[PDB]
Amino acid sequence: AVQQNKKSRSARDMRRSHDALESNALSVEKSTGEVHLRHHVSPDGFYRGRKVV
Amino acid sequence: MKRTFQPSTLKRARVHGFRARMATKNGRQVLSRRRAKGRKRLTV
Amino acid sequence: MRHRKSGRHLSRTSAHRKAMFQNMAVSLFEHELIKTTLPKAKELRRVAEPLITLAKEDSVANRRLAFDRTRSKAAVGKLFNDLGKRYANRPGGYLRILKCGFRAGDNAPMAYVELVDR
Amino acid sequence: NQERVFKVLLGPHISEKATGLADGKSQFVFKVATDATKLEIKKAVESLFSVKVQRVTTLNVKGKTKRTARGLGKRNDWKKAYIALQPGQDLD
Amino acid sequence: EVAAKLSGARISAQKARLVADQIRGKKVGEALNLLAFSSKKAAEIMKKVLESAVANAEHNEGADVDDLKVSTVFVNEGRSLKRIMPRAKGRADRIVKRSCHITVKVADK
RNA sequence: AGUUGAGAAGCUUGCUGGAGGUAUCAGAAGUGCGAAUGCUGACAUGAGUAACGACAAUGGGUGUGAAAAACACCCACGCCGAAAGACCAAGGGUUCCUGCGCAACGUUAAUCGACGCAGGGUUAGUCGGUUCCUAAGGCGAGGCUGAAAAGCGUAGUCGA
RNA sequence: AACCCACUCCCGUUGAAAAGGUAGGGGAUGACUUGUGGAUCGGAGUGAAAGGCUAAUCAAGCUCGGAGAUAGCUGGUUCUC
Ligand SMILES: [Mg+2]
Ligand SMILES: [Mg+2]
Ligand SMILES: [Mg+2]
Ligand SMILES: [Mg+2]
Ligand SMILES: [Mg+2]
Ligand SMILES: [Mg+2]
Ligand SMILES: [Mg+2]
Ligand SMILES: [Mg+2]
Ligand SMILES: [Mg+2]
Ligand SMILES: [Mg+2]
Ligand SMILES: [Mg+2]
Ligand SMILES: [Mg+2]
Ligand SMILES: [Mg+2]
Ligand SMILES: [Mg+2]
Ligand SMILES: [Mg+2]
Ligand SMILES: [Mg+2]
Ligand SMILES: [Mg+2]
Ligand SMILES: [Mg+2]
Ligand SMILES: [Mg+2]
Ligand SMILES: [Mg+2]
Ligand SMILES: [Mg+2]
Ligand SMILES: [Mg+2]
Ligand SMILES: [Mg+2]
Ligand SMILES: [Mg+2]
Ligand SMILES: [Mg+2]
Ligand SMILES: [Mg+2]
Ligand SMILES: [Mg+2]
Ligand SMILES: [Mg+2]
Ligand SMILES: [Mg+2]
Repeated sequence: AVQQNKKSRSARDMRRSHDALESNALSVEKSTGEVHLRHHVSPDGFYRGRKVV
Repeated sequence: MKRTFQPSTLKRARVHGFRARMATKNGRQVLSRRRAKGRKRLTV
Repeated sequence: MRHRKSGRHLSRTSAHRKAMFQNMAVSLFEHELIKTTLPKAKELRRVAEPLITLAKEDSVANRRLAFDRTRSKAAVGKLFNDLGKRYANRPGGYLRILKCGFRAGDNAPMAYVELVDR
Repeated sequence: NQERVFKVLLGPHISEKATGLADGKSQFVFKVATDATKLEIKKAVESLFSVKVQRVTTLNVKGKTKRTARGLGKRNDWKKAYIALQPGQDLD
Repeated sequence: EVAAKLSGARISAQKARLVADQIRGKKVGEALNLLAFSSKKAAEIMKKVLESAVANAEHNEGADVDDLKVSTVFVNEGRSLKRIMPRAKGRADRIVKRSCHITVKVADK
């Protein structure tokens, strides 16, 4: 179906109040001091102080 | 699902061609009107 | 409903799902390291481990049974000759899964599957 | 005629196929006038280069249409000829 | 303080707000880390803008890369390219291909 | 922004603007838009929602590259095979091949392309046209017919 | 079976498609099907006849002029006191 009246700025912006981002699962490698996602192989290829690739 | 326009060249020239229009009197008037309007093609 | 049902479809039919793991194992037993998707790696550990366990007993029947499900001469040769003797005293746990970032094109959680000793 | 000998050959055609033909075989590629026949272009090479040609093969090449903001512009058409010389003589 | 702009970016304006508000008011040390592992397309563009902004402060000024804090981030809307898309029963609808202007501003205070 | 009139409205200055404006009084109007499912450009809500085009099928390794699910090669898988294979006639008109590239498209990215720039590439006594002949049919000297345009038609010459 | 046609269910209705698709269906040596060329045109043609078809338009097409037809009928008609 279609609408009978357009939604105003307040009504539109209220809907997208629950639309945010969060990925703060970072961790610092003990050896290389490289930032990486937790429980993930680091971009260089180290996981808990061990080269794997 | 045959559409209305099935292209051809021999049929196109024998109907809408320069010699087809120039042969009859009405087609010559069409040529004169199309030239007076100043169209670039004049023959389709 | 899925109550205590094991196995994930991966949006593939049964034959594609079977043939995909059959071709993932045969590739894993050539390179010993694969960059694959994490859900595909969580299911690959239920296919390669039975083959590695089967490889610990060399026999005509065992080699034929292995070939029946990982059909490749090179993989059967790699088994029963290098694998199954290296892991002759390791009870289970023949490979590990290490998550590795996300895919570039899509966002698919990737994971490295690696044999435990290499 | 005295003319129609300095107007049938428009010059050599430099290429990779033409270069390979000149070396492997005794065929030379030329840009010829669009209204030039096979008889004119064999009596012109023998006159202006002092050689002997066994036969000539000709083809008409269409011009590439280049699109630019203003319409589609067609490049000039031209004719090409493979002047096949005798085992001796070279069309330089 | 120094600024950096990207006038004309393929991603639309609305999608890039959700990354801009995620880093508005943080330090550049972790602002680059949040976008280094964010999963959205806007993160790659915005990190390219942020590193250029940091390099501008480093070169044109004596500001160290440690004390900088991203102060002002706003994503405007740029030119939208209009193209048609055929649909059912002959009807054709118009499709806009939006862009945005990203302005990351860092301050050494 | 301030201020003056019942009102239409008028007056003075901050900033921007960077070259013309017309005390007062009279004329001449294309003379004052909120609506005509009004006409033309721009921008919204729907909404970051539906869809991304058949349910042949994809999984690894190497290379390049700033960046690989889609680019190249190798291994292995699936599909068509009276076609998803080859060759002609229409039709299209360089989309064919090689270098330099991805601002745009390609329903996503792209190092790739039927995409942009620059070059190259179609060779005939024997294969198809032209040249010879004619069918349906077109035109048609003379000639009949018709207010005029023009219609019919013989000799004739065009038409695969 | 190719080929032609379109009897039934479902899907689709902003569709892959301005009339299609998966299943099933009728004819398939003839009143057959089809490639190329040609003839019949607007109160005029064709029609195993539905008022069907005549370039997605048909109880008489498309385009240009009479023409800014006519509308005792809708709608709209803009500054102040
Ligand atoms: Mg005809
Ligand atoms: Mg089956
Ligand atoms: Mg020829
Ligand atoms: Mg020209
Ligand atoms: Mg259509
Ligand atoms: Mg002046
Ligand atoms: Mg007015
Ligand atoms: Mg208005
Ligand atoms: Mg819209
Ligand atoms: Mg989505
Ligand atoms: Mg909704
Ligand atoms: Mg939904
Ligand atoms: Mg959806
Ligand atoms: Mg598709
Ligand atoms: Mg098959
Ligand atoms: Mg068959
Ligand atoms: Mg082109
Ligand atoms: Mg090509
Ligand atoms: Mg794209
Ligand atoms: Mg190209
Ligand atoms: Mg005749
Ligand atoms: Mg006649
Ligand atoms: Mg006569
Ligand atoms: Mg003849
Ligand atoms: Mg057919
Ligand atoms: Mg049948
Ligand atoms: Mg019709
Ligand atoms: Mg009127
Ligand atoms: Mg009148």
